[PDB]
Amino acid sequence: IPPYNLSTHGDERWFKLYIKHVVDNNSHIIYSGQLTDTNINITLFIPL
Amino acid sequence: KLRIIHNGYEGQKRNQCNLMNKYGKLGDKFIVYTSLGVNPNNSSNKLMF
Repeated sequence: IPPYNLSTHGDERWFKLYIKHVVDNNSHIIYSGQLTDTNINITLFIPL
Repeated sequence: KLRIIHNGYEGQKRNQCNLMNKYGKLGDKFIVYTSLGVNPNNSSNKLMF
């Protein structure tokens, strides 16, 4: 995950990443965190 | 599976290394400094940049 973008923080800095279509068509939230320079390496387990 | 990391030996190396990461991308080319000392004169710190 990239340091800062597409734009500057306003209004809110935070980024959240979701999962979808696994058991349900609606998306479900798997990770939520603040966006920070310079790099973020997140490793997830995803079920099928 | 091979793992290559840029983190400094706890101490100055990690600080310099964190500067490299914070203000620059990988593959970028630059000068770093091996020996850092506190001055006999002009210092009250025992601390260094």
